[PDB]
Amino acid sequence: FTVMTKMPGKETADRNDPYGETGFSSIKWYYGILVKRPERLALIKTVAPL
Amino acid sequence: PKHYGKTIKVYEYVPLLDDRNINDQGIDASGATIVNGNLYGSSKDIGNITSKLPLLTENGGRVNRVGFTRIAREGSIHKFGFFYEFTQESIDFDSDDGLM
Amino acid sequence: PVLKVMFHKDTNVATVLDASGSLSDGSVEVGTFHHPDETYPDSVTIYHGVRDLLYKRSAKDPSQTASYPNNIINMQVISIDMKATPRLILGTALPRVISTIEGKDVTWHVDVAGGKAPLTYKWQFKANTVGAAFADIDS
Repeated sequence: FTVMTKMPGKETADRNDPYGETGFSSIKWYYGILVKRPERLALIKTVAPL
Repeated sequence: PKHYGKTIKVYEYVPLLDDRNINDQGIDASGATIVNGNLYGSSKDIGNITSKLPLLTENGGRVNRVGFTRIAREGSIHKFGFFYEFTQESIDFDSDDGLM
Repeated sequence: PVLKVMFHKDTNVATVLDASGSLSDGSVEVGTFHHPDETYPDSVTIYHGVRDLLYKRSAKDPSQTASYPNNIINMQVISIDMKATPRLILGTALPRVISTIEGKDVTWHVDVAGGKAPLTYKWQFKANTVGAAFADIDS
């Protein structure tokens, strides 16, 4: 997980917002899967009681 | 402590994905505004999870927003008491010692 | 599918609606764009298209056009409401290759989400022989 944080103040000052009262924080990542033998997985679909 | 009334309050912090988290800060993955701040509530349907999945490219800006909410509780204090009354002739002339 | 964009100056709202649709709230037309980009279907979403469309128009009057310093370049205040039909996506895809022996039943399943409501399905088949084209399977 990659996290980026910019608290409001001088660093967030911009030509759009000269005062820079705003700020943000973000998170991002990658994910993938490779299945070698799908025949080994199993499943039984059914209803369930209340 | 004294001088603070008769009540106490605290804060509970609701998790991100609980249904109780309700707010207007949500922004959908497409960039359009959405009613729900949390990605999906306490929903275990595969359709909702599949539809509402965060997604970004290499340079990402303003895609998915979330929000948070807190709740508070209370307590209070009461008072009780009782008494009884007697006379000196009763204790002095009683046949039983140590009645008190 | 081509989409059409309306902008309301007072509330700073950009509305994306289908081409035939119209709005009577008092907004003006900024432009049109393709929701699935013809060159890059998956790289660009609605937000980028709306931003590129609004870059051209002028800040003081949404109808007129202006250069960079007077553009509408701040999308923190701009909010997007989607009224067009959601895009069709293929959640489940058919297997690329199926192998079997003669006399065994074969089943194909496809799952599609989005679109309007009366989504229909039609299946087509081609033979291996040379000069063969897709033929409809008789329902």
